[PDB]
Amino acid sequence: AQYEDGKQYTTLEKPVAGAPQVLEFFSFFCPHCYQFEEVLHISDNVKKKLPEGVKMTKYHVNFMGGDLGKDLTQAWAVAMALGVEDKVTVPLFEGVQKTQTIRSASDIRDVFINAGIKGEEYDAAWNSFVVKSLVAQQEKAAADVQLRGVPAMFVNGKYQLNPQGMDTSNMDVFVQQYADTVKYLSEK
Repeated sequence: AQYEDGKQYTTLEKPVAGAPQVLEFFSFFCPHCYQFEEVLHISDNVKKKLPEGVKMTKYHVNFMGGDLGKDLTQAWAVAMALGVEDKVTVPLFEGVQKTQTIRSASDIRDVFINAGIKGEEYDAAWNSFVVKSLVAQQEKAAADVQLRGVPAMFVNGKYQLNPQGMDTSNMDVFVQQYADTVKYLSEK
């Protein structure tokens, strides 16, 4: 076949009912995630090839960067609640991995302020129980698939992307292969 289990994807031994349709996990400490966001724009090209009426979900994970990594998961919860994902993703990545000017929760906060989110608005969100449950949601979803690595994509809680089984000669070709694979899995 052209798409084989164990090649462009793997199948979960233990399928996860009720799972989001297209589910992406990342960490701002994760170097391939940086590449995925900044250089390849994986999330974006996938979306463009999905049937519409499809929900696309992206969660942060705790298991990289210790205490700051957990701060980052709460911040990504705030970002989703306020709907400001598209305004903070790039400066959070570059603050963590490029300029390394993110060292504390207050530094994370500064990114949101600079991006035009208001102080009271951020701090209230940060402390809200709506954000607490979105943090819960992120963790539960990672727990469900025993996630130990990122970047990671899951389709219909049953298939997991395997980018190691695609070619990396050309970056654009990689993306289309990745995105086409998700769509195949989506229709499966």
